[PDB]
Amino acid sequence: TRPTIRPRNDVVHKQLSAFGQYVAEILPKYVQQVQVSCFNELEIFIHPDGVIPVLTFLRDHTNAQFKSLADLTAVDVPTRQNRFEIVYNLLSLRFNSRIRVKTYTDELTPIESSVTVYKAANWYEREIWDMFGVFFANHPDLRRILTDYGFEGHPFRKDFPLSGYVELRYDDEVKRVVAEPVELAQEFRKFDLNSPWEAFPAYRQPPE
Amino acid sequence: NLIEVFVDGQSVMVEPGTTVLQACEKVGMQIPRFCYHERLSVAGNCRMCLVEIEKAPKVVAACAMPVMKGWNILTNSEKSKKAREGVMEFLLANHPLDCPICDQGGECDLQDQSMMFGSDRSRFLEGKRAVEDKNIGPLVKTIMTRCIQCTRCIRFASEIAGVDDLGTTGRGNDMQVGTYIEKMFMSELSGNIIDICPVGALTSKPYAFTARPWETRKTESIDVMDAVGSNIVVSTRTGEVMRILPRMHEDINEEWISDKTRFAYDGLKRQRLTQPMIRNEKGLLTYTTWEDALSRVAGMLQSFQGNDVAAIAGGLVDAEALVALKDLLNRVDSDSLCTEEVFPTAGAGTDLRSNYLLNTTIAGVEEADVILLVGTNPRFEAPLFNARIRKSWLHNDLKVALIGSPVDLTYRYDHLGDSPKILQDIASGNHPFSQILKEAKKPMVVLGSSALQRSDGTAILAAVSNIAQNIRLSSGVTGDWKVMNILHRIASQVAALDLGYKPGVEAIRKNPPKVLFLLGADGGCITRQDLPKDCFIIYQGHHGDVGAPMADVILPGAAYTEKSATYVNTEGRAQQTKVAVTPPGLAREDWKIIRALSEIAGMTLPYDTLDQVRSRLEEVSPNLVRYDDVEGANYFQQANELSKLVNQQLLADPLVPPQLTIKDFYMTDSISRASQTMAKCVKAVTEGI
Amino acid sequence: PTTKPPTARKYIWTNHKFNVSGTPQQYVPYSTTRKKIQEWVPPSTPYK
Amino acid sequence: TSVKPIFSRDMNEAKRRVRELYRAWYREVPNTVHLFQLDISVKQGRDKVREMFMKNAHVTDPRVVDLLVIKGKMELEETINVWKQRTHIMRFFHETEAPRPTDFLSKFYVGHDP
Amino acid sequence: LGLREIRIHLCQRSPGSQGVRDFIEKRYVELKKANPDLPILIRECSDVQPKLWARYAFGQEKNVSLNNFSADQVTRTLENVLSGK
Amino acid sequence: LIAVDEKLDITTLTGVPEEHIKTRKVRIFVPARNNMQSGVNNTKKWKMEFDTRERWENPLMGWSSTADPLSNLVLTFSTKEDAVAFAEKNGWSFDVEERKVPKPKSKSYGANFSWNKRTRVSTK
Amino acid sequence: GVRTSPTGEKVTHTGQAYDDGDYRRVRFSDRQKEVNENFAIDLIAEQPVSEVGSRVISCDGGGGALGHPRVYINLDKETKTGTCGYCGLQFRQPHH
Ligand code: SF4
Ligand code: SF4
Ligand code: FES
Ligand SMILES: [Mg+2]
Ligand SMILES: [Zn+2]
Repeated sequence: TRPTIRPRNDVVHKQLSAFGQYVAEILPKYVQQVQVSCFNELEIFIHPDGVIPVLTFLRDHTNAQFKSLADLTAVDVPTRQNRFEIVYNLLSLRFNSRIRVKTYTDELTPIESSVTVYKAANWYEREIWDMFGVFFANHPDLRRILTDYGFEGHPFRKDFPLSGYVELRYDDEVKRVVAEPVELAQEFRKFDLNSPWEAFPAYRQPPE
Repeated sequence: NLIEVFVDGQSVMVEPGTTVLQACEKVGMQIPRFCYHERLSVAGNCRMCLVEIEKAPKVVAACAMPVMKGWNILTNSEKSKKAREGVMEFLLANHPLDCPICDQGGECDLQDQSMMFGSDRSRFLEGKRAVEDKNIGPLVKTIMTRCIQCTRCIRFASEIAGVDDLGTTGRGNDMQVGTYIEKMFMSELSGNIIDICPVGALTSKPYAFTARPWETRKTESIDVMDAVGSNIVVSTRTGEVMRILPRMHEDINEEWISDKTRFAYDGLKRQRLTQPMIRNEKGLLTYTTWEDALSRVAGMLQSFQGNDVAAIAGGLVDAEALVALKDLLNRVDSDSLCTEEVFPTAGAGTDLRSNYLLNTTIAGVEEADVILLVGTNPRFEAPLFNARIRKSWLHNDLKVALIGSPVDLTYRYDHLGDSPKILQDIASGNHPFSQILKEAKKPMVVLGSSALQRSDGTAILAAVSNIAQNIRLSSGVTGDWKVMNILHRIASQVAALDLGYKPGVEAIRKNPPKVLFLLGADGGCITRQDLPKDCFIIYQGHHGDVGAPMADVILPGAAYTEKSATYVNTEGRAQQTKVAVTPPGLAREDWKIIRALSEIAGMTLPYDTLDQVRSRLEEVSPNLVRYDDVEGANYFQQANELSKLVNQQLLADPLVPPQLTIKDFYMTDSISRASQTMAKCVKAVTEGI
Repeated sequence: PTTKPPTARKYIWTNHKFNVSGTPQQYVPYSTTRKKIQEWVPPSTPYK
Repeated sequence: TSVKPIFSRDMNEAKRRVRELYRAWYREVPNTVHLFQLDISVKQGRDKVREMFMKNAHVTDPRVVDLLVIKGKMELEETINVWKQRTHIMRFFHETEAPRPTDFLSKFYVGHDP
Repeated sequence: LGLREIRIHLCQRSPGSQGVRDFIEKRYVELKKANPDLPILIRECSDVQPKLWARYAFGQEKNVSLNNFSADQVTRTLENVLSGK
Repeated sequence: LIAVDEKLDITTLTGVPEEHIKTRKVRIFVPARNNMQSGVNNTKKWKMEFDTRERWENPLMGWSSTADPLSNLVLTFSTKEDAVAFAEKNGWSFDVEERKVPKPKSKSYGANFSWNKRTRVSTK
Repeated sequence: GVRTSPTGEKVTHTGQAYDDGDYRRVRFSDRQKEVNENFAIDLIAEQPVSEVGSRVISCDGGGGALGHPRVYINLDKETKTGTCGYCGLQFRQPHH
């Protein structure tokens, strides 16, 4: 029975693989790669300029009715040339399925806004811009959403310090809240927790 | 040629004699281990490295089994996993539940390998074994209930340290590791048994209970206690130095550090200089401000000039500080710059680096065939150099000959008298060792710099250079092998000689100065007895040992753990110490202090940042900014020709090294003298028990 | 507690104290660790 | 290597956009001073706008200039719509920050800063 | 006017330092013997041109490029510094 | 698609203060293996960390205070070239340390029982 | 076993006591200093020594799962008492 191990769904794995081949054949111009995770989650890696065609197909196609945009976020990987990774999660209610579309960009490369396909993309792209600095070209209203007014820098980048650079306090001389360089009574204590022994041999990388 | 083996179906070419563990290391797989250490011999008793061969029905010890042609190694097979689980089950079945009160804590190999390869449950329903704890000195704390009988300390003791006082007594489950008598394992390489013990059986006593591995921040710096230039890691916690650990460098350090390096970090917390000090109307030292102290020093510097200005550099000074002080003293046309260590200036002197450097690198000792030590005690002057010599001796039948005092090295050597008359005899060719050197393919002559401190250091240098020249003439002239070698015992000596400081204080003795800058000079070579009356002394340093008591103005500076600095070891390699903590109190960086003093005096130095100071260092000597490089030109012919022209007479005194015992090793410099752990070690080795 | 009295220990407070904030008996924080660095003490005797 | 442009193609159109943004900011300072009841002068506000523009005068990449003018337009529309308060407008001036010493001797006296 | 020290920086492998290396090999010993009290420090460069720094009194230093110089040219340049012309 | 003959420089866009842009030197290096353990899984990725700044003792409770925002910031890169490119485009100074890998070693169990060599062990 | 410093300030079990010239004693003016009167070292010294006729004894701190992890103390060194270090409890084989 193996009660401590999650059961696997080969039927769903095969269905997702077949649909991945289907979409890859239908859109060869932009689809760069297709993967299926072992917990049955389809993933498509496309060219950054194929966002609008791929999303429009996945929304309007009869066999792919992904009418709902579940989420839209970014992942920062500084070791890559195109550090920012834009991730779209789509939900198909007609077929009761979920799909993921992943593209890449850097600081100075705009990404076409998908507000014309999904309306939630408006606030999702505003948050992505506010937190990472990724610019979306045709956005009806692109501005900060979460950070303070006049905040400098994008907090969610990996190179942004955890406590930031400035702090706020009330200064009685000027009778207003003032911003001053950060200074902590107790410094955040960094812990080195990585064990020096490899845990999962299945993910071992070549020594190169 | 290389043979082809397979690891998990992946082909890899390995040299004959390669073991399964090394083949897996080449393919990128690290087999678990407890008794196997790459620097020690192969034991094959912990049985944790058992792996399955595809067609062999029996598991093999990967650390000791050579690979055969066409062998498929199944590292992650079911049999291998079951073997690992069983071995871990036995080890943990007999192990005690001491993890929370154990200094090994979060950096234990038993814990990590249990979490990665062992089971998560215990079937042991019996009573555990308790073992009496031994006592092997004030440095290593033994809680031997945690020993897993892996025999790493025994093999290390014997092979590396040349001390055979560790072993296993009894047999069966009651086998115990110890001395069997109340004997202290006191040696210059004793903390490495603390490092290599995979469990908390051997732990550091000064570091006991203070911190945990996950809290500490690691700063990669180098060692300044001796001239080897060992690479270390400083473990700090909330801006306080907590521990010193070795850092691998196969050409210098090779995973080992000396006990003085490891356990003298607690001298940085005592007798520290934290505020500038002047003298009041009563002549007593009182705290003052940087502006006032620097104004007084600048006034004296403006009042005096010429050869009436001297500087004495100590043993823990950096290249940036040395070059800043040199420029400051050259601003006033003054030139009484000196180091508190003597090197023969006759002939080539400090002009050629291949005259005071260790030309044959430390890694080059392993390639030598015959080595001759003159007037040195490498077991205490440079413990890692002696360790490398011992390793070469053991693994290549290296013939070691020592001229002078019969110090107890950790290996058998041919003793040659105690007088430099033998040194002259070898050069002439009467001694049989001349024939041994002639027939040797790779000879080496290492002259200790402590022997150059005598009144006839120039004569000794000329004699050893003549020996090297005779070797060159008789043997092959062709080849890049370098015979002449000089071994230093002061960290800053090589950097000062490269920058252009005059070695020794003979110049200052000849011309008494009116202004004296003691830059970390705690050796006591020159005092107010030698100085003229009412001489003005500015002592810039971080510990108050001699210069601070006898100084007029005291300027607190930064320690090596507290400043970013450059140090050149005995073989000419330059390494930069990084910042671990910040100087206490009002202490500042040394070159910054010198630059501020120059600015106040009006002769402002042209550098304001570390990059600019290092550009100045590059201008004076580019080898001080080429860090990892050790290659250099050879000018032995020129040095020998310049040495031959003027010669003197050798004294009729025995060559006695300044350090003859481990207590003399323990007390060498200001940090060691301020250390409490070193005091405990001295008391233990003197009074015993 | 009349039916089931608590276990008696020698270190338990005999007199209970209420919240003493705003009173002279209030808790005041301080560091319980010694000084990390000892500074050098210059000699009390003159020189030269 | 050819890269996708945000705007302006070459540098001339980027400079044109910079000048447009500068005009928009210049014509907004009196309104900002009047609405926010700032105690500063209009000349001080114009000089601060000039200073903020000048600290990016070393940029020679058209895409970076385009992003700079985009962020400038954002922070201008925050000021026009009174989304910012007097707090942020005065944060532009650092009126409470103590003057940091800049000479080597003063930096040496105060602490261990480079 | 009063020369204090001389520093000769030559790369041990670059072609441009071939003349300077030959000067050290066959001419340095005689030069040093004539000036026993003059500090003539020979050092090593990595990829820059060879240099001849001359530290005079009161911390004034003049640098002369020795790139692609022959042994004779190095000798003439060095003897100009010692003489003062 | 425009062509730019310029070096990448996003210092004006990162929002970092000029002090922490100019006066900072990062250290690119492969972490040294901890000598207390034989594992080598923490010596495979390059790291970028900033220089240590001043830490003082809080007057109250004696805690460890700081004024350096980039004290705890450590970045992981898969390649020295990637780390150098990131540091260059962010504008900080950098010092690079070459990776140190242990040299191959010839291990032989039979050498412990040599007939005439010094490698013979006196104990097991 | 509380002890008083020469400045009139009580000394804690860790030896903490502000110096005479330390300005930080002002925080205790018109207020008090939080010092715990019970000294663990003194109490554990006041505890007696248990004698058991076995080479190896086991200590779990009392209470079973409410104590500390079980450890084994080897009572072979006749010149000292074997101390369980979780609870600082001394055991000793019956001599004489
Ligand atoms: S040696 Fe390791 S397993 Fe044993 S008590 Fe210590 S931390 Fe635990
Ligand atoms: S004390 Fe440590 S190194 Fe020695 S045999 Fe026991 S576990 Fe191994
Ligand atoms: S590592 Fe091979 S048996 Fe111990
Ligand atoms: Mg250990
Ligand atoms: Zn107990």
